Amino acid sequence: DVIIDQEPPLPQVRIDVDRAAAARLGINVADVMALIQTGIGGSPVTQVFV
Amino acid sequence: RLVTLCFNRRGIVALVFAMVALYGWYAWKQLPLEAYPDIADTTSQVVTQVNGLAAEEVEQQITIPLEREIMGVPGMHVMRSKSTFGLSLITVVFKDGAEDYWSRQRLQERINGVSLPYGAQPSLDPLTSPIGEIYRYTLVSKTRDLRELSELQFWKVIPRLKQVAGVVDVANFGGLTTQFMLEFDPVMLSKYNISLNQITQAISENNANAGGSILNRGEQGLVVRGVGLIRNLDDLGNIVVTQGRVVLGNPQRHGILGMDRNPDTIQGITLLLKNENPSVVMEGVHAAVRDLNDNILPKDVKVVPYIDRSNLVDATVHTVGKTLMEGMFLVSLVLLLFLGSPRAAIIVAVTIPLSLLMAFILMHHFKIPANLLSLGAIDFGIIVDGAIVVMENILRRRDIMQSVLQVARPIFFGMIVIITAYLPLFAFQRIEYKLFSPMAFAVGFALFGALLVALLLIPGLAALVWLAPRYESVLNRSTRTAIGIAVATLVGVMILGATIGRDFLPYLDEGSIWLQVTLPPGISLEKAGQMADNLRAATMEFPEVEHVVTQVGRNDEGTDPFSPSHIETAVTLHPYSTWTSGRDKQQLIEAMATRFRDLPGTQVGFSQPMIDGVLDKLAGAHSDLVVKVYGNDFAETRQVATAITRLLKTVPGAQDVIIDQEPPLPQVRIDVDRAAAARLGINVADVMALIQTGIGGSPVTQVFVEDRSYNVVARFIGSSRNDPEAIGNLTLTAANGAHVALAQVAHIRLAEGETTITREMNKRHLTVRLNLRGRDLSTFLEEARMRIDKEVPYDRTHIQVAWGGQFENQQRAQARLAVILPMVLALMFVLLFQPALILMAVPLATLGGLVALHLRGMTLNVSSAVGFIALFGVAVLNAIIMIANLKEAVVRGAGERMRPVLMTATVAALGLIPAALAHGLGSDVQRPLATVVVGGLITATALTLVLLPALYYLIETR
Amino acid sequence: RLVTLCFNRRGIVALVFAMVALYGWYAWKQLPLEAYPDIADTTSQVVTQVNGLAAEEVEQQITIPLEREIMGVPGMHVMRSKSTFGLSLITVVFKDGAEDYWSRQRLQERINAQPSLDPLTSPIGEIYRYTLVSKTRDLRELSELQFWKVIPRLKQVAGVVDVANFGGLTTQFMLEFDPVMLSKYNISLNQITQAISENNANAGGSILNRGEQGLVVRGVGLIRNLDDLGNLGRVVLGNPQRHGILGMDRNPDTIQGITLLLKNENPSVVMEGVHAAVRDLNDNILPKDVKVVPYIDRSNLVDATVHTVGKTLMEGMFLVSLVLLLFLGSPRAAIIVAVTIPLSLLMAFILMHHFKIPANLLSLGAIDFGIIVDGAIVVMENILRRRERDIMQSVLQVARPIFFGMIVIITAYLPLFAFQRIEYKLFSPMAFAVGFALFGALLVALLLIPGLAALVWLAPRYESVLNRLVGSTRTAIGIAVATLVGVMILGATIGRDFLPYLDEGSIWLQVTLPPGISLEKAGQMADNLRAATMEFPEVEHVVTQVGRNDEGTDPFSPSHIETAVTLHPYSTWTSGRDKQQLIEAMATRFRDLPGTQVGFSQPMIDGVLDKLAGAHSDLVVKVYGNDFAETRQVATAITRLLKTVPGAQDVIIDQEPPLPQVRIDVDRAAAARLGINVADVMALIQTGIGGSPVTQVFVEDRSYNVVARFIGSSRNDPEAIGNLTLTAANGAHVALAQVAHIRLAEGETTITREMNKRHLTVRLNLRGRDLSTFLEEARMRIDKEVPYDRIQVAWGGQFENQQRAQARLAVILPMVLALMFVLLFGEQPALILMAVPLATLGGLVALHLRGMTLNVSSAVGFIALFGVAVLNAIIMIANLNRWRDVSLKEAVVRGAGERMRPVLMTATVAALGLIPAALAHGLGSDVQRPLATVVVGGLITATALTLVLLPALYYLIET
Amino acid sequence: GQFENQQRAQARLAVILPMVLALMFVLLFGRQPALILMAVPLATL
Ligand SMILES: [Zn+2]
Repeated sequence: DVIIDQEPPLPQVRIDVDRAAAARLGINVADVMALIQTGIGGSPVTQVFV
Repeated sequence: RLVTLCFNRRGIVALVFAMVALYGWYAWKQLPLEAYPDIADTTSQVVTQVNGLAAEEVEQQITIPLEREIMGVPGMHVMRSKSTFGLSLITVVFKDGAEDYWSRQRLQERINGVSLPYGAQPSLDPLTSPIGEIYRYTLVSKTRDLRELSELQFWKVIPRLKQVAGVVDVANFGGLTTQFMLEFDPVMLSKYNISLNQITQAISENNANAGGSILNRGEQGLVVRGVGLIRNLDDLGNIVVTQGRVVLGNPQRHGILGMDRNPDTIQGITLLLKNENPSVVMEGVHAAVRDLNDNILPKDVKVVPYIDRSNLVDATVHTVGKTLMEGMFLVSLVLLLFLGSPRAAIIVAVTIPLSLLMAFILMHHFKIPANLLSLGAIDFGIIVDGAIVVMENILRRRDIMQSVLQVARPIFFGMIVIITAYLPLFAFQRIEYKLFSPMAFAVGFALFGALLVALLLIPGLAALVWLAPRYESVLNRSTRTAIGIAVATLVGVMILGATIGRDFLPYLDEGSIWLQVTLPPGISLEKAGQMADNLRAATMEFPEVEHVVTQVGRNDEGTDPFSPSHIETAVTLHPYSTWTSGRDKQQLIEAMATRFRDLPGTQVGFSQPMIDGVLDKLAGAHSDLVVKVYGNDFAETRQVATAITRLLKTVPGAQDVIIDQEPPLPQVRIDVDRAAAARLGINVADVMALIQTGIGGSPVTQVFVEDRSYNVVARFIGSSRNDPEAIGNLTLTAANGAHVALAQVAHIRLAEGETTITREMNKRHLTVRLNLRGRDLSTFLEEARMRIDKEVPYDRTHIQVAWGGQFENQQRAQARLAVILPMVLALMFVLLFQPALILMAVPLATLGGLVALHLRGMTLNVSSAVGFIALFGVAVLNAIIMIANLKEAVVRGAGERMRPVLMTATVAALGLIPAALAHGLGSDVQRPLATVVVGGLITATALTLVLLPALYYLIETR
Repeated sequence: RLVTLCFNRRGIVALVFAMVALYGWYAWKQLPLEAYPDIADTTSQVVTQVNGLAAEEVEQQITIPLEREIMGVPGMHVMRSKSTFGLSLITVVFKDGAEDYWSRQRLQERINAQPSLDPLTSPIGEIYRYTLVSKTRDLRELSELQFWKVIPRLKQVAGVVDVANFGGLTTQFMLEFDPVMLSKYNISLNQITQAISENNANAGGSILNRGEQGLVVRGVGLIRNLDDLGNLGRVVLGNPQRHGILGMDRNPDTIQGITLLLKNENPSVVMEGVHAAVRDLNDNILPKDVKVVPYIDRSNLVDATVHTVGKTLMEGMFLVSLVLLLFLGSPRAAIIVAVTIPLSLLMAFILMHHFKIPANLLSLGAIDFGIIVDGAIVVMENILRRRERDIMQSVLQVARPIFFGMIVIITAYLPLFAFQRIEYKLFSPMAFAVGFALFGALLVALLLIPGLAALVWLAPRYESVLNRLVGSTRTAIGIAVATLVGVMILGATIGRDFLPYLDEGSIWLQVTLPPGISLEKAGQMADNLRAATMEFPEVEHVVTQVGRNDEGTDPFSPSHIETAVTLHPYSTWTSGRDKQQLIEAMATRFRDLPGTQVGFSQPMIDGVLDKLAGAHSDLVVKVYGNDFAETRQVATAITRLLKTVPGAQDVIIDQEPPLPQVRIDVDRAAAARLGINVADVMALIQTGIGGSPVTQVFVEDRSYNVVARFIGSSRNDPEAIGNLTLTAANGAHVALAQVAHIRLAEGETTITREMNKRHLTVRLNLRGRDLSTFLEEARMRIDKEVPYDRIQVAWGGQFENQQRAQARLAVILPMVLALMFVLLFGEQPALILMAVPLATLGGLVALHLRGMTLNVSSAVGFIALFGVAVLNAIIMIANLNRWRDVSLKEAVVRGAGERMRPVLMTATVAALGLIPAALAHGLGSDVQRPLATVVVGGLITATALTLVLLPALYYLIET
Repeated sequence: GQFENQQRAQARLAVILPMVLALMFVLLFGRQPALILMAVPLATL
């Protein structure tokens, strides 16, 4: 048996942030990262107990 | 016993003895080489590295919480701490018998779970000994700059060296770390309404990538990436908070490292992991360095060491080897001259090397270091003695198993008594154990070996004309005058013994010299740099110095509390057999000391690297002796210590004397007016933020580049915080939202404060360092300790002037020494069970050692004590043999036994003769054993064949 | 064998024995003193402390998952846990052999809420209890003295792991809000606290240069005093709601410390350094008329123990020598055979010095001495009588029965290493000491001794009864067989325990009070309790610890008290009252203080009782089940039942009843229609009502919490709470009772989970009667109830101790008789083996004599008795069988009739060395008296059957 | 992979086999011991 262990490069949808734009638009890249991590990604907010 | 049957096993027993010898050599191969044993005890420091704070704010908020939460760790022996410019440094040293990792465990149990205000993270120092600094180097380059060299240091060199097993960490000094500096002009700060903290909590934000997990398309799942990470400075300059300068930079410098005409360079210190073997690791760091210079580093940038432990290792191997070689050579030569026959001479000679392998194998299989210092002091001429008698019988008998079985019993007896006296060397612990125990081990093992060889192989191996009857005359040559000479010479040993020095270490010369250089208080890094430069100028004038390196200030780790006013100087030398000059060693130190007294503002203390380390970890400060001045008030203790400093400076024994703690430095103290800020709507927090960030310059966030990381820092612009007026001009933002200069709500003044606070078990003191050079410890401490505690103005807040250094060290050492020494007497008295006179044949050698010591102006240190142990061990065998062979009975043995007695007294006091020669690194410890043993043996032998037989005819007949 | 070279080695063996003498004295001078062996097992507890929080938001999510992960720690044996207001504390006890730091490390690993580890100390580590006394100083001043002087000092004593404070007053800075001026001001408690907290910092500006100088910049904003705080309501000094209260002789409110002996360190040794510390405090540090004065001091117990053991060993010594003197007639021989005792002792210390074996005074007191010389006195008897030139011609006659007899007493003394835990820790140094000293007795009697060179009527009386043995086969074997069952049904009626009372210096109390009681009322009840305890002439001091302390290693409420009762020296007891009778006078008295339920124990043993079973009592009954109400019901049953049994003295339910709590739930939809967060409410309760500390002001090396909380009578009752206001989203005040159900609801006070089972504990003491018969009766009466099931019920405490001890006895017994018969093989052996019941008779009639039971101590006693008894049997049968091998019947009076003196002599010295150990008068004799009784009684009725039934046995069997 | 241990094991056998082939040489002591020691290859066949 013979195979390359590492899986080949997979596609990603990459959301880079244009600095100069959000600058000339008055926006923080933190806002975007929260948009992704929470809005797109979906981080847990708190812990419910039963 | 087995002497009977071993004879018929000649071939067989020879064969195994070859095989054993093989395993002998093999055992020597896998044997750890120590040129300088781990003298240090088991210690551990805890480091709290607050960035930008001053002493009063560091002692009360960290050193007090830590000491509160530490003092009861299972293992403590001494506990000290130093609080300084943004550093709580708590040194703990454990009792003798505590394992390192165990101790670090208990400690680390007690240090965590705390709560340190300014985000302070109490970590632990790397697991290493004072003598662990094994490889000091520097990055050289004609073309590249210090920033680039620093980058190489941080991202390639130190990492690579860290890959070497046995290397616990690599300590950096000098160079320039790179910050992303952001210069805020405070004018447009309280103009756009929002102030510092708004920025530093905004620019801290927009630099944290986002992961969006998996997004599905068809049968594929693409992970989502949000790249919101501040990269280059242009990604930085374009950041907004509402609708200033941006440059590469460096934090204010902890230290500056200098060298031969090189003011600003960079060094690494390779920290050996505790217990791991120096040379073994050294191979690794060597390969690593070569790999760096030849492959990793850019060509034109070379790693160049200036202190390497393997140098001392080579010097030691050379010297010790030379000693053993000359020893065995001289022993074989005297064997030739005293036997005549080369065959028998060689027969007895091979008892030496064979036994070594028999000693090695026992040390190897049961975990004993091949300590070179406690090996060069081996005698050889003591080993062969058993075999020698087995010869002296047989050769002077012309079967042979009968004479060998005859002399066997008086040899097993002699074996014990000589292998017994060495047993007390196992008593003393601490730093006098790691240095002399392997010697006694190797001797006992080589005595098991010597015995086995003499009784189970030696038999199987099958101008004096004026010296003979001259002795037969003096034998004939009065009981009152005899005991008169006996007692008188005895009081000779008592008087000459009572009048002698009492050191602890015979210096122990390393390759180089270490300096504790002390500059004026509260000076700038620049000025300190100038001064250090001039000191190196002054040092390089002497031709004996190879390289001179200065460390002003402190390394970036925090394992040293040092201010810019403090320098540590490494001074390397040329080989001693290469100096085109006439200077000695202490003469070189004295010369440098004279030259260094000619420079203004520079006080200089002399020591050596490893020993500076262990002296520090022992006393609490870097000097041979220290005088602690306990007290809760600083001014008082400083006054007392002033008196004690002048007082100790007085005595013609203390070569260096100075207070260890820097004076109260000045400081611009910005107090905050409470009632005013209240009457004006201002928060203390805002002021603190302005100071910490706008003046101090705290790093906002951190930027990544490849595998590298840098700190984005924001701070008020250049020419804005230059002086108290300017600082007072800086503004905040009230509830009115405009401008209020801190000069309206804060009292900004020039006060003074303590530089370092040396808390001692919650009993604050002030160290008074003192190095001695010339006078011993007893003659010195007599006058010193006499004068001091009787000239000091009691009492008030504490003020109990105590001592430290090799003081209690020597005290406990000698204490245990004289605890176990009389115990071995009765042990070697029941053995001799008549025993009274043989036991009384001991102080004969004493005066013999005393005359040679007095001759060479030495002292009664632990080394020479061991010398008297070997001496007392062997000098009794001659009595035993001149008694077993022995009113006219004197000539029944004396005239007969006179020949091997001299032969044993020649070979023993001739193996240590080349070990009585100075020069070369690695002889400093072994010499005082030689001075005792040889000189002792000469007189004690010259007397044992005179007063002892004249004492054997005065028994049970009077 | 080796007597040959020794006879010509007199001077040499003498000198070397002098050497072992010196090294023996030195060995004893380097041996640890243990008066009360670390009985405890390897245990450690984790403390998850949440300040001010109640008892269900502390167990639901804290104790449970922690119990899940921690249950899997290696070496775990028993896992208990308790959850309540303030905290969740989880106790873990490990298996034996589990090293401390190792275990604590595994625990610490697994627990990685803020769960911490308790100090590393044994339940008997509390070695020095004290109180700060003064006449002029106030409790706050004494509190600061405690906190910043005394404890920081005693913490320096090496071997002191920690010091536990109880009482006094921690000092804090606090503003007393009046929400009236919080109404239309729109600033919340959270903005108030974030503001008042964030402006407490001292920034540094690093280095600012000025020419050649470089000056550090110091910004100072650290708050220093309430003056700097004042820049509304009353801002003053104050103290947090009181932990517990500690009381003493008429003093209701003082302050105490508990010095905790670090695990596995020598108590007296550390007590030295503690004494140095305390002394230093009184002499030079503390203000005058402020003295740290102890009320419990382990040193006292060590004193009384070394006095008791010293007196015992001395009396035994002089009695044995009295026997030797009376017997041999020659004081010379008496002395030369007596000097085996000190020789062996010195020769046993060395072996304990190098094996690092401690010097248990409790077990060294139980050395027979007269059982050591039996290896030597038989030789002397065989020389100074039988022989009447060549000494070692006579020492060879009785040599074999001596080497083999003594290796038999050694192989018999051997299997004490079988049992583990407490019954091992108690009786282990004795086994070794006796072993080594026995081998020393062997090495002396046949070595150094050869180098050394009314009975009238007792003589022929013996000859007469021996002539009665001529015949009477069925009568002799009649006596034998009849007395066999005659003792088999005498030890069948004997009571069984696990160990005697073991008297310490004092008496400990687990005093239980009515539920929900305030700290003031609790304090008064304790005041009364203590005033009734002082109504006795024998009580030196009485200390109450009502409520909780500072650390949190106890989950106690004001309804809980632990009391320490110190006594006068028994020597000075004017009132004719036994200690047990003092205890029952105390119990009766306490059954006349209203609401005051009192558990009886001791300060050291109570701890190990608790760590072992669960609660602080000798016995417990655990009623398991996941339902609070029902388990408590069944527990009510078991309580009412057990408290009727004549053996059970105190009986209670360890878990306190549910209590009312004024409970504030939040109305979701209400605050959804008023725009309010539940967090605003919780802030109001935690900061405003609860009074959470906001920041931390520093003064010198001291520090204090700055707290913000509403003033008193603003949180007075549920109405007042509900009536104070909090702003909303519309920028206007809103009353609390508008969005939150403030009511009164009953909740649980304490939840105890053991082995992942909710249980309630019926704790009870065995005092009054027996253990075997008692537990038999009560446990039998338990099976009546147990209304299943929805619930399991178990017994615990010294019940398990009894079980393990008994099982170990049954394991050990046949193990020794194997080797014992094996050694007795060749040099038929069953004849000699059956000498054990002969000794068993006296060993059991003596227990009934003074009024005792059958504890592990007395068991070991029988293990000892068997040795000397079988030694006498061996000597008899050997000298008999060798003398001879009717003409054979003549040997029964010849080879046996002349063994009268050796046997009697041995059986006397071995039975008079333990007579002083059969004395009780003193602390430290409360474990020796069992072995003493068993041996002394079982040897004075064993010899009479060794010299009568035994020769007849030999004559009857060999034909 | 397994070749690290392959080499380790095999080389180890290449180390500690004369460890005994010299030990048995000496042990066997009735010249002739060589003859008795040649029993090894015959078995190896
Ligand atoms: Zn250093």
